[PDB]
Amino acid sequence: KEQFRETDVAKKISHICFGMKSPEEMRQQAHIQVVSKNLYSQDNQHAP
Amino acid sequence: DLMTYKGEVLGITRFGLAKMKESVLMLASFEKTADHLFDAAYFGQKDSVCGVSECIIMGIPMNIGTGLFKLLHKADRDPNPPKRPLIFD
Amino acid sequence: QGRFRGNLSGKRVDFSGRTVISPDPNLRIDEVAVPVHVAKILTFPEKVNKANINFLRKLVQNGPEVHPGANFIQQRHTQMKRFLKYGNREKMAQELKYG
Amino acid sequence: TEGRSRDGGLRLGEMERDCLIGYGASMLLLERLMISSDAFEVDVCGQCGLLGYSGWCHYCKSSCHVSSLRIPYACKLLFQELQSMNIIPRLKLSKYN
Amino acid sequence: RCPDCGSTELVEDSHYSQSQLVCSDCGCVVTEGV
Amino acid sequence: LPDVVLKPPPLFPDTDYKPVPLKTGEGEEYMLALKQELRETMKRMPYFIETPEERQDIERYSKRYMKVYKEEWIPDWRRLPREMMP
Amino acid sequence: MEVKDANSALLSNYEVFQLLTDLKEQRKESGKNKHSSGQQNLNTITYETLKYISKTPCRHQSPEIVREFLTALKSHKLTKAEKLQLLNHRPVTAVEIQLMVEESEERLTEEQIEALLHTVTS
Amino acid sequence: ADFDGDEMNLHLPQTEEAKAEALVLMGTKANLVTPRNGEPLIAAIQDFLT
Amino acid sequence: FVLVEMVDTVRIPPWQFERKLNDSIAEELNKKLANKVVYNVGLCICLFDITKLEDAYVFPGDGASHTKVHFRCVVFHPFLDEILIGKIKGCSPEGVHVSLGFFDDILIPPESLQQPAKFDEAEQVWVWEYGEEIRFRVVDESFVDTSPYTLVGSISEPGLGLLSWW
Amino acid sequence: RITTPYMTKYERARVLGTRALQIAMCAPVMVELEGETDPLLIAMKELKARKIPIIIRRYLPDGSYEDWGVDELIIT
RNA sequence: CUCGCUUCGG
Ligand SMILES: Nc1ncnc2c1ncn2[C@@H]1O[C@H](COP(=O)(O)OP(=O)(O)OP(=O)(O)O)C[C@H]1O
Ligand SMILES: [Mg+2]
Ligand SMILES: [Zn+2]
Repeated sequence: KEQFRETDVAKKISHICFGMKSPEEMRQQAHIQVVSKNLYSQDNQHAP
Repeated sequence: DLMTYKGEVLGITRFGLAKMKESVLMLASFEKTADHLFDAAYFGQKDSVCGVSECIIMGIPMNIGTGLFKLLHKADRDPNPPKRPLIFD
Repeated sequence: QGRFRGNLSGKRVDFSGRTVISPDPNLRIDEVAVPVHVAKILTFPEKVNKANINFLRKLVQNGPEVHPGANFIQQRHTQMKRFLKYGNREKMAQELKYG
Repeated sequence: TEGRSRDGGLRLGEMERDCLIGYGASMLLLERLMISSDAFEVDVCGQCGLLGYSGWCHYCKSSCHVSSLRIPYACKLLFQELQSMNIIPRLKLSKYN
Repeated sequence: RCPDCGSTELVEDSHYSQSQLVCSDCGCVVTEGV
Repeated sequence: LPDVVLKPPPLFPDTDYKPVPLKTGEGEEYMLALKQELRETMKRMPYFIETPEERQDIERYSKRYMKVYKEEWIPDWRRLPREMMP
Repeated sequence: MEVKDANSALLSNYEVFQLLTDLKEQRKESGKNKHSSGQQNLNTITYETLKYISKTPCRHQSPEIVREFLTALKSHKLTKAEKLQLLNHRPVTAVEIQLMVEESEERLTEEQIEALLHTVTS
Repeated sequence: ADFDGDEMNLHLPQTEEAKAEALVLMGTKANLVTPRNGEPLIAAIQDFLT
Repeated sequence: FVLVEMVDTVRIPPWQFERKLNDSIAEELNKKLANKVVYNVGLCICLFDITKLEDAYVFPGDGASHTKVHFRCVVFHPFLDEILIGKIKGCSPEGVHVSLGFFDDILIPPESLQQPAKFDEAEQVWVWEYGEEIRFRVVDESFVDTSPYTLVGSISEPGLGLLSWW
Repeated sequence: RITTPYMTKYERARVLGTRALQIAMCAPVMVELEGETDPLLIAMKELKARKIPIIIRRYLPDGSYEDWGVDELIIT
């Protein structure tokens, strides 16, 4: 009927693992690819 | 005693502090932020949150002071309660 | 002014004030005199329990203008804040649920 | 904000934090520097160690390991800046017990 | 419109340096913070 | 000055060169058939250790009928170091 | 929220019936308005499962009866699942054991069936 | 402080735990002696000694 | 039906402190694990007992009492061969819809194994003749959350004979 | 049983804070308050009456612990 | 608003 999913757990940060990201991982993490060097549109609304 | 607990007289400057302490975040916060952070990323050094400064940064109660101990509730209870017997087994 | 020294180790806070000081010998060494104007601004969130219900009712009835009083009411069930300058304060005081 | 003209709040400088540490008042230090200034709730993926949004991790394309976590907002800004600097901070979460 | 009482008396009233769009009938704070 | 691009370049840009067709002959097809035969026969070989299935729901009289039986090779422990005897 | 073992121990419907009756009487003895209003699905599942078990012949069972039945069947070398199914279903007709109950071949012996019927009816 | 225009800051803790910690650990009655050498800091001053 | 061992961190608010700890722990755990399907486990029904209950911490945050509890709970999870007696609460052309009595309307027997007079012509016709029995075949569970049910099971109706009802 | 029998000031501060937080959140009171609308004053009264239902769990650095009742400790 | 610069206060 209804699946049991835990709402919230009192998670506490234990330690921070520093590291590096490969170029593939950067693409996986990112949402969009930025290719336009301009910022706003030509029209007077100047939407991004 | 702090200056001479590792067998060598270590100053309070950034060099002696780097040789004494181990937490990456405190070293970055004190001096040479970029160099310390990049070196930690290169080494893959996992840093715990034992120290006070990293506790403050992470927004968690620090271990020193009132946070050294843990409190228990003296609730009316019975640990290891009687278990309902299994008939089929 | 970096993140570590300006925004992580030491950062600005709300619920604080800064005023010129003047002497007052008639106060005990563990007491400090606060201006009425500052006290009307710096608020403390008191949780409604079985002990202070009759006191918080009077504080709510006074409103945000008379000094012993409150500025906001946060309901237990819904987290929608209610500004006490508007609405019937007597009804809100009569509807103070625990928590 | 900073100034009175901009309705800013007072600042707990480094020495104020040092005095609070010397007193040993851990709870008040936490309340002043986290709860009352820049408290925030982020979503951290327990598998990849990166920050997710709205209970969802885009990196792992999953939502099973995403857990909410209280944190100062300045710390989140620091983490995102470090990620932009290719210094990836991966958080290994655990239960408070 | 007010999300609580449904009125349209939404007034922009800043209270001590806090911009705030609030219902003028029941006082429900619709939006706050800028 | 270079033009501004409204959409990102296609995920798989096209190429006007295509891969050279594969070599053909009796030998190459024999290689393909032999490789497929090796795939089919070395999974049933006892060297291919399978993941041990676990968490049997119940025991049944049909177990003896469905009991998986397979001959097991015996390693020469004389050459192998002593630590790997079961 | 992790489970240590999802198959720790199989139990018959009698244990579930006894537990549900005990939970129902405890709940009716300790009815709480706020707790009940927080989650009513507990009442639904308990009541409906208890009704379903009551529709089954699971009534008139006792721990002594279950122990005697298990001891009687322990000489028939049947599997735990078979005796569990026999206890839950309470077969009065032979055909339930003959066909519906699995592992029928070579196990019925055409003579042990009568003894099994006598034991389940006892 | 010297009451020559000096400005002082005043924070209001927003938690019962923080309030209790402030009252117990940082009460004025609880910090009459400096930790440097134990000498009393809160004592009589000019126009009180005289 | 099978017992399942679970370990949970139960948070009891301070306004229930006068209650005995075990009773309120059981109440909260039942409220959390009622009418819910645990993945790869099955539909949990209720708490059987609380075996191990260790110390009650109170955290510097919420201020309530957090206790780690080891408990055994009853769940409904057949063993891929169990025999059930359900009632027909519906029927589709591709398969009948039998519901365990007020238990769970999730049993959907496919009509691909009976004697060769099988079809459902949308008029709720069960079977052309030559308390409804069931043989569970396979368990299956699925997740729910995938963006910013879960137990159905297949049912066998072999040539059981069914002298009482065809 | 090896640590100090005296209840440290940090222990007092944290016990009072937790007790006041519980009382403010509608926990039962054990000392029959007399017109005290402040939770912290009620907590201090409970501590003076030695009726606080809290057990301190003093942790040794290696990992070992020991439990002290608030009534078991010595207050000043 | 951001940033810098000055002048203050202490
Ligand atoms: N740059 C500063 N850093 C820290 N505190 C300061 C600073 N400038 C002023 N103050 C505050 O003002 C006080 C300085 O006063 P002090 O130097 O003792 O008397 P004064 O200004 O010499 O007065 P007289 O000239 O003796 O009449 C102490 C300190 O809290
Ligand atoms: Mg001065
Ligand atoms: Zn992830």
